[PDB]
Amino acid sequence: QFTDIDKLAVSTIRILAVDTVSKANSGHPGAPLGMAPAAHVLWSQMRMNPTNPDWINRDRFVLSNGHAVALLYSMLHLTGYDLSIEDLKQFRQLGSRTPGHPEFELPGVEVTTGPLGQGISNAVGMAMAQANLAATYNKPGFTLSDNYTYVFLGDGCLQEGISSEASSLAGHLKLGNLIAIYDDNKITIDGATSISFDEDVAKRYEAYGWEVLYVENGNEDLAGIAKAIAQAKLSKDKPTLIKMTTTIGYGSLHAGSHSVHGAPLKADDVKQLKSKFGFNPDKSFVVPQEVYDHYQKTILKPGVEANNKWNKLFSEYQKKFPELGAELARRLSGQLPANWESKLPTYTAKDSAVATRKLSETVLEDVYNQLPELIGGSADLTPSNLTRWKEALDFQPPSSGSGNYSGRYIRYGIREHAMGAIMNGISAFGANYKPYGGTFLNFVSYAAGAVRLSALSGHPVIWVATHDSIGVGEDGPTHQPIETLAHFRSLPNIQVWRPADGNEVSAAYKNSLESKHTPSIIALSRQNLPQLEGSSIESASKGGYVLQDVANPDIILVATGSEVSLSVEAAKTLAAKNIKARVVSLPDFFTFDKQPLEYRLSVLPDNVPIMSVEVLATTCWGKYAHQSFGIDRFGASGKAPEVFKFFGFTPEGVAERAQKTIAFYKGDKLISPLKKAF
Amino acid sequence: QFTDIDKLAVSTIRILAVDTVSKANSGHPGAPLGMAPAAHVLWSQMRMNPTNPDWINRDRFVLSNGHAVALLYSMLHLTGYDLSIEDLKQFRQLGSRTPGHPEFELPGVEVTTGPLGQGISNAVGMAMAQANLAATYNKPGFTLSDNYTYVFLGDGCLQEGISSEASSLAGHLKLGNLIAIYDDNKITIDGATSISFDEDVAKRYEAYGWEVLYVENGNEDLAGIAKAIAQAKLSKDKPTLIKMTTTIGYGSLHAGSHSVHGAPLKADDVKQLKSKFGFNPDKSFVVPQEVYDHYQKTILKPGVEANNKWNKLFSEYQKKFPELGAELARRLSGQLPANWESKLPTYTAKDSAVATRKLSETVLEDVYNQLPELIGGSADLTPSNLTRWKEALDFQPPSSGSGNYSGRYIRYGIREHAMGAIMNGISAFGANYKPYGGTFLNFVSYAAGAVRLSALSGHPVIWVATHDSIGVGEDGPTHQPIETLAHFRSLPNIQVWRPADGNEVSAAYKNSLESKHTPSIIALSRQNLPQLEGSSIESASKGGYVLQDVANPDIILVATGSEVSLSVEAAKTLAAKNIKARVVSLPDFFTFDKQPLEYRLSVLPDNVPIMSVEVLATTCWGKYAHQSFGIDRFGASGKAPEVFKFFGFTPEGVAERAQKTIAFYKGDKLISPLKKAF
Ligand SMILES: Cc1ccc(C[n+]2csc(CCOP(=O)(O)OP(=O)([O-])O)c2C)c(N)n1
Ligand SMILES: Cc1ccc(C[n+]2csc(CCOP(=O)(O)OP(=O)([O-])O)c2C)c(N)n1
Ligand SMILES: [Ca+2]
Ligand SMILES: [Ca+2]
Repeated sequence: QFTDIDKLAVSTIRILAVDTVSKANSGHPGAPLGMAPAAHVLWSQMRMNPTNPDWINRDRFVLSNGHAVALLYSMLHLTGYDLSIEDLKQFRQLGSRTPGHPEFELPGVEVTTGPLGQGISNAVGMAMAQANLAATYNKPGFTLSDNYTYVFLGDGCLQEGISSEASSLAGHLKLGNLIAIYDDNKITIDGATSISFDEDVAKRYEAYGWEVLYVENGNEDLAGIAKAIAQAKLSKDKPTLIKMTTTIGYGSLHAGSHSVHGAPLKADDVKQLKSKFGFNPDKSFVVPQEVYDHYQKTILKPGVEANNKWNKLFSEYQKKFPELGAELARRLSGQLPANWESKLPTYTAKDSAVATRKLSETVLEDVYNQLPELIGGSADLTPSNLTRWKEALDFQPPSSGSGNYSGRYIRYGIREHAMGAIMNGISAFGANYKPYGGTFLNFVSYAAGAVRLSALSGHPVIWVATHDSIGVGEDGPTHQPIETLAHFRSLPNIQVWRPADGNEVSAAYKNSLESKHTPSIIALSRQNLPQLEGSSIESASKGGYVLQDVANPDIILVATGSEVSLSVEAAKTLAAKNIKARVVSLPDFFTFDKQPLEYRLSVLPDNVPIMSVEVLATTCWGKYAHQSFGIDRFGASGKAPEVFKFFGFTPEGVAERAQKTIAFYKGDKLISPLKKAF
Repeated sequence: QFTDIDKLAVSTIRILAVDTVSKANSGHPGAPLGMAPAAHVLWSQMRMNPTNPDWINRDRFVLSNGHAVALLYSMLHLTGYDLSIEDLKQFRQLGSRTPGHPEFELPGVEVTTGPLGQGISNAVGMAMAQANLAATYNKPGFTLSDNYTYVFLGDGCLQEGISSEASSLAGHLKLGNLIAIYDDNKITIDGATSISFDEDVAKRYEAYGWEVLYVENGNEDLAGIAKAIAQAKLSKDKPTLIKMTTTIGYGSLHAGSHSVHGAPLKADDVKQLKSKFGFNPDKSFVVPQEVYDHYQKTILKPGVEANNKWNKLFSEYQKKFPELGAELARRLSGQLPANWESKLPTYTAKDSAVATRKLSETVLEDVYNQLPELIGGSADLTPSNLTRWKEALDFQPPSSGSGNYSGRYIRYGIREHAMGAIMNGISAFGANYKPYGGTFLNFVSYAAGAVRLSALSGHPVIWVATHDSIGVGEDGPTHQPIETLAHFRSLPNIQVWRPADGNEVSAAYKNSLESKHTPSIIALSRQNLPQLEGSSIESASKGGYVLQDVANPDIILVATGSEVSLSVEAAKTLAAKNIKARVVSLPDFFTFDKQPLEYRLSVLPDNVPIMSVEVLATTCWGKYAHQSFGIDRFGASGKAPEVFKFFGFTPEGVAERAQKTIAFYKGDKLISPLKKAF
């Protein structure tokens, strides 16, 4: 039952955001001015502790339409999160805590958004993650998980394919606790939606299996908005979209125009806004005491009280079910089981050749029993990626009869970009969820919006990217990565492992799974690769190490993945013509660059020509070698030995090229490429 | 009305496509078998000439589920295209005309497909270019343009978000002549569709404004399928989707399973299939002469007659409408207007500072009327990207009141991947279509599935990517490109132009528009750059040039875009304390790499340290530079000059690093990075 204070709360949210943008002299005022009533009605009714933004059973809210940040920054300040008027008075400025689009790093901001389509897709991970937790640990008497995931979205997020991929899957899985509120404002940047987007959203979403409710006066009807949220909460086995119509820039002297989407309202427009809302035209960043006190009784103090009850029931649970309690307690502290690493496989050069892909499968076989928080899947490639262990149970709705929500194998369908973002949402949930998803390395490029954000936020998701080159063969150039790794190695904060054998696969799994702030790509072979004499988890964990040494070498050859063996063989050949060649295995650029310089310079020393061997683009290699043998053109369709042969990657093709490199440089002094001037 | 020969032709396609997979012992047999009837029936009513596969008014066929290619090669053979049983007998083998997934470059293959969701979105572009040709050239009595676009597709294509962006825009544009038949086989790789895809496709499609017809028996109802395509051709204002149900692998002992998705059938199963259809189990690649006779009659001879009447008519047309007939003949021979290049703007250093973004807009305004084949557009950032000339009309249904199909400016919505595949479809249509699309440089990444195929197939599409660096400012890290250029510079066959001033934006445009086979990305500044002294179109068209030279440079500074003015200022600092810098402006890696080595070595010689200056990733720069100053971490939200200073990119901060580069190398002899050893 909304009184005049609820109407005072809504004008302070709108004008605070107006103020924020106008001081910054930059930012988007329009959606904050129209979404403010929905923010007030929703937040007031979400169960959350502002003093503990990390309580696992907190309701989660994602602002998918990240450009509306000043609405999230006002709410965060007013409902009592650590963020202040001074923070806000520095919206969009160098160094401040208030950047131009929300970032995971701030408290009460759940994932970073700004790229459209990302927030709504992350929220689907969050709801899958709650569905899984609740299923795993809730016991009759102890309902430790039952929260909701509220999403805010625009027309933009409904146009991007990722949210149609995500929504299709959310609908399949029956994710009842996911509630999206669509700001139907009939405007985006170029103008009116009818110029390019006139589909029937509601019918589109009901087709997916979502329930759709409507609110027609979202600009003033707090009860309407209120009853929709409440009806949505009864939708136990359908996600809900609430389509709430609003006017962009409500109150503004140019509301409904598209000029109010991303520029500060002008001075005189803001003053009439203050007068009309009963605020003073010449005062800014003003919060009535009545608003703090309101949210203090409405949210902060029940939230703390709710958080506090949770703690006591969790402790009776650790008494009642000591080992499940022990498990959840660990995940919540964010440590992995002690000494889990002992279940990782090791091999010698005595055991068989095996594609790095079937070795990948053996890690998953050996570790899932040890790490309950490891939840995996595939974007329809399960038998190609070898990404599901034998005793698994699929994550499905219980009605399906194929699996249930305790299951740990997500079937993603042909939805890469969606799986990238759903993986980020499962990881941003907490309780130590280790998400992975497989596909073919060539199609991880589809997911690139989502993967740049696993890197910007630091979400340790794992991509199991199999079929990593022309050794795919006959599927041809549409399915053969050329530029893929080079790309992702130019992206700050992401591990790109390309293992050469069994020990190096175990080191890629170990470092990826132990990571707390870097995502990983494990690039894996379709084809059989031999076990190497002298690979080791320990050594490959440094990301780059001398695999085969000689005294006073003529050349250093550096290879990644399937080219390490080819380089060892070319190394025998160079030896018989009396050339000493050192073979270096660089499984991950990132991890090796995290090494201390004096390590790096023992692996890639001065005064020795250094040549790289890798069947993908040579563009990222100048930082480790002097001359590079790689492929800077698309591949080809044929038997895989023949495509390798057709491009030169043969032991005598590498040896020839090492010889031409020794010859080119005899007499010159050579500096290591690692060394920089400044 | 179909007869016995129509059923013999359908068995001949079934078994010929099976013998092609089994021969390769690699491939996908299932969708060939189940889809053979719709192929027979659809192709028999297409108007096409096997003899002339480039006839502008041919009905166009796209197979979007590209893995089903054994079938597209069976029909191209059978209907008289240049492909023999021999070519069929080296399917998937190194260097044959039969790749494991179709490539644009083959006669009768329209676009490269195989990546899911790419076919359908390209077919939307091809229907947009048809509608634009028809409204621009069709006259009373002269219907030079009226073809249909047909697309085969499957479950995989429907789950990729790019076909949902594409279908939405298509429904908005009311593209009546685009007819999609979907293989509703209830199987994908992982198993049944219900394990993760059980949305109501039909209701979803009606939501976009598409008409949906249903063929309950695709397996044998020739009459029904024909009815459906006939009905489909009546609706001029709805694109049509035919949900046709089939059994994957019809006629196989394991028909209806995911086993027959991508494995050659078992020999014993191939034998029974052949007996089952009246063929000899012991013979291969058998084609009844009645089948050959049948298609020569129903498809090739009609086809050749249609092409001949079309020609007669186009000759009358150029008598009746000279200009228009000369223009369409020019566009049809692929030539640009003569001397179009002279309408491009030149500037001197006495001209004013302008962002290269505004300067792009003035090229577009100065050449759109010279080039009627130029069709522009943005993905909802028209006022940011500055992509629209003034007098433009938008490409809309006539029914809209906002344009008609003679419009040349498209409002793509917030659909970037789909803009990508659609500009590839427009280019692939012919008539010298020159599509260009605007977005933010950081979000071209959203469209990587399509940008890769632009380069593999060689469709010379232009992306106008404004807002290239931390000069974007206050929106910060989510919107500032870090790795984007080093990604597309590692892609074979794409210009990535990053012009520093007007004369370089003109050169970028000239080189991109003359291109017949290589796409282009032009990265542009949000912020004001000045007009350099030393640029010119001629120099800038070589891709790397010496902007200012000195006799005997102590250092060469290689820079691109907003950093070339910075480097010319750093060079003024250095001069003052008598270091001689040569400043090299490198606007495109591709075009420069294409120069004669003699030219490149006169730009980047031996025996001088070369330091590169660019505010994005340094990884790619090892090929031209000894030391590189750039950003290998994400950005910051702040006013742009402040963010540049934070990162060190000031005149004196560049000068300073040049000084440490000189001092690091003094007394080493240096070899230009361009010199390769093999
Ligand atoms: C992936 C992507 C592309 C381009 C943009 C730029 N952009 C920001 S909002 C928007 C569309 C505005 O529509 P909206 O969600 O309906 O916003 P509103 O507040 O209603 O005006 C665009 C294109 C981006 N942030 N993310
Ligand atoms: C972007 C993308 C990712 C992954 C694949 C690999 N792939 C090809 S078909 C298929 C999905 C099952 O496809 P379908 O269209 O239902 O075909 P059918 O022949 O009906 O089984 C998979 C995952 C692809 N070609 N492109
Ligand atoms: Ca909007
Ligand atoms: Ca299928």
